[PDB]
Amino acid sequence: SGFRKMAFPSGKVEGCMVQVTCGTTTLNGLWLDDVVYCPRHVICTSEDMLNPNYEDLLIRKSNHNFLVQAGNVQLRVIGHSMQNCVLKLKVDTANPKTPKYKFVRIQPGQTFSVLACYNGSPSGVYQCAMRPNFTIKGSFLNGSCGSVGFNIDYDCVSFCYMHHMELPTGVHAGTDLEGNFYGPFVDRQTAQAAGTDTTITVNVLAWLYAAVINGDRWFLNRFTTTLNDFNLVAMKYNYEPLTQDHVDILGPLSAQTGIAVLDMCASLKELLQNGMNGRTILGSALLEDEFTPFDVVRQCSGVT
Amino acid sequence: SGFRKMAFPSGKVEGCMVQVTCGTTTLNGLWLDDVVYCPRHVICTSEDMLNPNYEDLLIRKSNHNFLVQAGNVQLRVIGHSMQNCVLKLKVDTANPKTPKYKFVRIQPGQTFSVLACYNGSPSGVYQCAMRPNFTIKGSFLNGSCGSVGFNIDYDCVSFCYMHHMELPTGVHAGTDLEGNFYGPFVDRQTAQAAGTDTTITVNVLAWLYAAVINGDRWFLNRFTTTLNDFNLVAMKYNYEPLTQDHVDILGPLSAQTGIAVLDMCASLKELLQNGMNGRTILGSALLEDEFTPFDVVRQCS
Ligand SMILES: O=C1CS[C@@H](c2ccccc2F)N1
Ligand SMILES: O=C1CS[C@@H](c2ccccc2F)N1
Ligand SMILES: [Cl-]
Ligand code: NA
Ligand code: NA
Repeated sequence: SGFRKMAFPSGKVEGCMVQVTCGTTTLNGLWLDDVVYCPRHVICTSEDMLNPNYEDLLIRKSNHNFLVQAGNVQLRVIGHSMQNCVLKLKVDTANPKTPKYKFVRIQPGQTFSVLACYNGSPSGVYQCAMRPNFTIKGSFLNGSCGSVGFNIDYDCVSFCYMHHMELPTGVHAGTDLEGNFYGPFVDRQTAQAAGTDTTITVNVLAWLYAAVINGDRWFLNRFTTTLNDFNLVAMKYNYEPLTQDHVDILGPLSAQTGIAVLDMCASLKELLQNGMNGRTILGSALLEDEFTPFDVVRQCSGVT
Repeated sequence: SGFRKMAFPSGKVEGCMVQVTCGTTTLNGLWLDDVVYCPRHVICTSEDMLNPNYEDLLIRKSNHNFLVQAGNVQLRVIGHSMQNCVLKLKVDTANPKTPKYKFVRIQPGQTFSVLACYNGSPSGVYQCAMRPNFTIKGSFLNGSCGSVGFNIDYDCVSFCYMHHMELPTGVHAGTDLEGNFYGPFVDRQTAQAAGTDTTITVNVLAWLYAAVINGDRWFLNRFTTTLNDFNLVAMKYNYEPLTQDHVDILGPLSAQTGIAVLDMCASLKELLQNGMNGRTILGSALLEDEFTPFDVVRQCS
């Protein structure tokens, strides 16, 4: 029993974390086989933040301008290239700790673990979701750029996020490991800002199913809803639309608990209307939207 | 910026988890140098759950009765002994991944990371506090016994918890690595319940400081109070008394924000008396008490 925001064990990622220095700037890189991946803005100086020309900054660098430190050992950079907004530094040594891994670009609503690091040394691990506005609500201080987000379903680490910057409202923006940003952000110091955020409806539903599985039914009601009427109400609370795809994804949790998806949608409608009247659900006084259907099934028992 | 419930990186502990089987029971063990540590209740059968005699059950076991699997490799058990409620299984091979470590016993209100495991395989990590009632609000399924809790202070892992059981309210109870239970619990199937819990006051205050550091300031006010007056409020709302030690510990945060601890205590007093009035703090509608002052400082600095 119990339900917690659970990260994946971080060891497989820890052994890949390195420190990358260019000029005065130090941040983190991800050392996989013989390549170190890091944000390309490591090559920017003070006068470059506003309108950097990365091709022009990079062509002026040689391999020995990049200092890569793995623990106490220097790695020798023998090549470099730029892919979208990540730098890829070829090094002379393949990482002996390289896990089974792949790169996956995720959709809004997906969760992942973040391994926060500073100077190439891991600091802490926590769980995040990709918000519908393509930002994440992370915990990052200066020097954390190049920290990565990942899942580890089975033995394969799927890297999905690399941290690049903090937006004015205190949320965070970054790229997949191919250097494409999530959302419309750019690695430039311009005025840019997150779209209004919305609640990840399919995740709230999944967490309500988790509360039923752990034995809590007080928020159910005798009603149902059509899909369209649910969405008409949900968007008046800045909830993301719920699609048939999402209704299908919730099928297994529905079968386990005996509560049809649209019946759970009727309970969410009532919660949004009534609030919680001093009660809690899985220990929270707010509706939680950073557990996916997949996360609930992994964390919860198979018996309600 | 940002504030998240954050666990220690678990890699140094992942390399110590093994599977331990004894008869029809398999749970997790902790493999450090040439000893595997696991709950002693791994040696009970069904007849033995109600009133085990552990020392007598131990005498009947031979070394070969313990199947220890480090991943895909068997470890050979060459000795076995008991210390309090933990079984110590001497193995033939020292763990090549043994980190620098200590066994430490934590105080209620202190936090630690839990590496939840199943069949010796790490499966998730999350952050927990030792509650004043000596339970922890974990997330454990069947097969998680032997999962451990830990802090890392430099390179050194401080192992503080081993998971033994779930209570009927769905919270959890375990021992330190020397086998002493946290709380008045026994490793036997008997009538056991969590006692009434209290809120960890020093931690709520730390978390209020985290919120101010992160720009959430609406709950600050012009008022200050005294330890005596505040503690009268604390006990009314089932909060732990705040001691002068706690005020000292919060010293750093109070200087960084220019908000004296008793200054904060007036804010917390008002929150307890009047509620939040529809607002949140660091994204929470209730007052969080599983962040220590150290926790806030380490993450906010
Ligand atoms: O808003 C932002 C975009 S990325 C980051 C950045 C951009 C250019 C140069 C340096 C640097 F740190 N901050
Ligand atoms: O309530 C409890 C105490 S520990 C646990 C237990 C008791 C006896 C034998 C095995 C075993 F796992 N469940
Ligand atoms: Cl996805
Ligand atoms: Na193992
Ligand atoms: Na005040």
